[PDB]
Amino acid sequence: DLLAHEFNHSWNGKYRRGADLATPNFNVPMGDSLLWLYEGQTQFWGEVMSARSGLWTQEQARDMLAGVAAQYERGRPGMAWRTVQDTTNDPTMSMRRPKAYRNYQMSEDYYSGGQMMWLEVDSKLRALTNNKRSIDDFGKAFFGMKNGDWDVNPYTFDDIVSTLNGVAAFDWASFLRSRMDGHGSLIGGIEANGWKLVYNDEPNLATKTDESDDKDASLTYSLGMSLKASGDISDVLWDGPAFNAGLITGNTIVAVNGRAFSSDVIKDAITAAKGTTVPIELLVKRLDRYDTVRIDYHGGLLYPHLERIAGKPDRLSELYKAR
Amino acid sequence: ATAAPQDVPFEGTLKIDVDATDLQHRIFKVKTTMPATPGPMTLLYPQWIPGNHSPTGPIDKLAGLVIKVDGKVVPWTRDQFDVYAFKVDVPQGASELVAEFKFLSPQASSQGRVMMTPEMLNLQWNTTALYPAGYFARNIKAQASVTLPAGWSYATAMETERRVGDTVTFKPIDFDDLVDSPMFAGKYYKRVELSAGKQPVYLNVFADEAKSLDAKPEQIKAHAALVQQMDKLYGARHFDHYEFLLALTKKLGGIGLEHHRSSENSGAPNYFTEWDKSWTGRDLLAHEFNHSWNGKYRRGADLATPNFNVPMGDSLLWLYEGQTQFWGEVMSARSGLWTQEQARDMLAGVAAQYERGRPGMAWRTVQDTTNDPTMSMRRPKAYRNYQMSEDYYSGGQMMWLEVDSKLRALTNNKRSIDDFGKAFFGMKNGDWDVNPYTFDDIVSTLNGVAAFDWASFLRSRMDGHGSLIGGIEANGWKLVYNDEPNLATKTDESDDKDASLTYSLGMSLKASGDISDVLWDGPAFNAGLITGNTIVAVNGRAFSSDVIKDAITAAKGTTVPIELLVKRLDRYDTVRIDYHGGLLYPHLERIAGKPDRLSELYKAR
Ligand code: NA
Ligand code: NA
Ligand SMILES: [Zn+2]
Ligand SMILES: [Zn+2]
Repeated sequence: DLLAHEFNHSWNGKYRRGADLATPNFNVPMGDSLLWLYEGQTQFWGEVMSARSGLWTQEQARDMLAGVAAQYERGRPGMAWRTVQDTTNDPTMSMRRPKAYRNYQMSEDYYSGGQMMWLEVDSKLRALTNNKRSIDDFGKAFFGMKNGDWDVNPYTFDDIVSTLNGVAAFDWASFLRSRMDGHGSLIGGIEANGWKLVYNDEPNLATKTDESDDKDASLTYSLGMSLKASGDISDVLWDGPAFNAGLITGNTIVAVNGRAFSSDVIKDAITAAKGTTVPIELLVKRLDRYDTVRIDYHGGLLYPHLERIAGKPDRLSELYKAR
Repeated sequence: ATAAPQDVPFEGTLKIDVDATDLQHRIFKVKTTMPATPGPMTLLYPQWIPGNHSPTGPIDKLAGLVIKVDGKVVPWTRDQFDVYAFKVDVPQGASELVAEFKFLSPQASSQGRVMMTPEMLNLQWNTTALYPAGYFARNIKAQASVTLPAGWSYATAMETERRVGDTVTFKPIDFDDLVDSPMFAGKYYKRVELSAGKQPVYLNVFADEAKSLDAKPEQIKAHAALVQQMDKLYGARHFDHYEFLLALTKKLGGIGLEHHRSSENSGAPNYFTEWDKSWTGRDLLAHEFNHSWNGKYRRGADLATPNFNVPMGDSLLWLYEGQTQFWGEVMSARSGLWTQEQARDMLAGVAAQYERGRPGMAWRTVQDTTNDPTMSMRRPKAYRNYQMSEDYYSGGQMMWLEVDSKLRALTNNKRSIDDFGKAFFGMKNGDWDVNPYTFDDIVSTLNGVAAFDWASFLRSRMDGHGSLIGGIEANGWKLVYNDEPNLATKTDESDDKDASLTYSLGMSLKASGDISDVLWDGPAFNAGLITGNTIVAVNGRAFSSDVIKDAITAAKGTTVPIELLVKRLDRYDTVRIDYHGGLLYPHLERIAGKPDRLSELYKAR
């Protein structure tokens, strides 16, 4: 999706840019307040255009989308105190330097969190117009002027609202602020467009590809952590089971129920603990000390997928379909 | 299935020509030439090698064998019931047989000890020889030659006839003495005189790097003192000259092999340059030198076989190796190769090995361990402490210490084991032909020093299951254990940060935590631990030698078991060891009331 993503920026980001971002030279500070359009909708179009162009299969794009939806339904506990709007300050705050909890500190969520909101914007435009308008109409109206022009054409927040209102009348200012300044769910566009985010033990296509050769283990929605093949913990979900055992990134899972760690071993132990009352025993190395923790997790392996809601119209497939 | 060797004359000379230039492949190319007698002929590759007491002949490393009679190839047939025997048919009217082959020396330690390096090589003529069946080996006149890597020096007890370029031709010699006359060769060589006179002794040092050859005067003196101290003991030398062969190396395979007029010895590159760190192995040259008397000159009758392809009887190895192990350590102290404190702590370690480190003594005798060379071939065994392993060495050493103490008690300290050595090995100065003995000869010579039922004494120790360390207390000392480290153990575990815990937790460990040895019926054994398991943590803390030792001390006198996190194959478990005795290392302490005969024994004469 990279080339689709970067290409879309020629319209969204380069040609049209937030007025506080379009600075007069390279040595005055940049205002990032509208990055949830610049990068957020480009993240959205990058994945949609990957499916429309055939760079991704339709199944690949849908599993990609399921991972994003799960990230904000369960993988971002930092939503409770921080808004997506505040993450537009992350480039200057963090400069992508290592942080302990991307899931709790949050990290440039104007990308994927913005993508979810633009998916909901598409679903709302369809609902307001009986599917006669969609986010495609916003794209043409907001970026389709002045063919050949590649000088910056700045915009403000009110311009976004006005263009959205021109596609379909609605209090878009309140809608945008409620998602971007709020702490609530961002994934409403999934169900509105006819699908549902579910979790089961079948691996997500994206996660499966990203953990095949290295034999890593992404267990975000089960044990609340990710591990390298060595057993080194690479990420811990805030308030998750691994977190509640005091585990941090850099600790090592040495053994699972007494058996030397492997990705298959810890996954099999999670499956074996599903529905039982026998805790999973993890032998842990913390710096130069070893201890055993008992984790009472019995939900089994949980990987995100999208499933159809049979009665509802399938607007999502229309959105991801080639034009 | 090979006809017995006969004490009949062998007509002619067996010529053995070796090309030792292929250092890269580590190949010795060989040409053996002999008179060809018409009719069936059987050629033998040496199988039982003197000094190894076992069939160590590397038959599967003999390759490329082609046999020609007067230039014509003759097919050979190996005896399927004697794989060291090659049979050919020699036509009528033939004159000369030539066998050509290659000895493919070890390319890694897994094939045996390495014999060739870019800087040095070790030529053992039994690996590069074929000889006719049916003859006593001593009746076969032989003449050897070797082509060396360009410009290399060499050393051997065998007299040189001529060196032409890099081809050294040696003077004719009996075939059994040829096998007994190994050669070291290398580019970094130093020859040091240890004793002048009519039966001179020299030390030949080869090294990986020339800097290792810088032996200091006081260090050479200790080696010269070894020769003088052996003169005091035996009063005779069983050689016309003696050539120590010493390789200071990390590349050549380790070796300690005795011969009549030489010995093959290996040491670390810091044998001289770090004299204070390399002391634990310095009894080697004293050990091998003593064998020139005890083992080479005098040998058990069942061990002195007529050729290299009939089995050897090892029944009397507790004199061959046992008393040599004894004199090796005693002479190290007498000569100054070891300090008296180092020799005393070495002896304490041996005594503890048989007081507490050999539970296998409950079922097996030291006499039975004389079969270990052929049973085990020094291959890995799980419990050297319970299966036992060649205890005719150190167990024999303790008996000879008790023999010494008994000789003193019987004679009011006027006689000691020194008198046995002179009486049993000191005859016929200059003779280096084998002078065999039997068990009755040992008893008779001991009885000549001091009358006693030595037959019962020897049999009760070597066929018994009781204590072997009685000579310690009889000679005025007592074996004790405390938390003070043994000098040998400390030196042999330092730098690597290893951990010898035989007398506390009953196990030894590498710095990694891998268990390297487990004492039968000890605390680690009783937790189900075996060699190859890994101690991962101690009381929850990542393993180190210091960590486990501090935990042993912390567990002393308490009832809180030591918690060891253990890796067994792919499984982790925690064991609790209820050991509360603390760290225990063996030492010798004086018995105030008794005379100190031990210091007399270890004192220079
Ligand atoms: Na421009
Ligand atoms: Na001889
Ligand atoms: Zn971008
Ligand atoms: Zn020996």
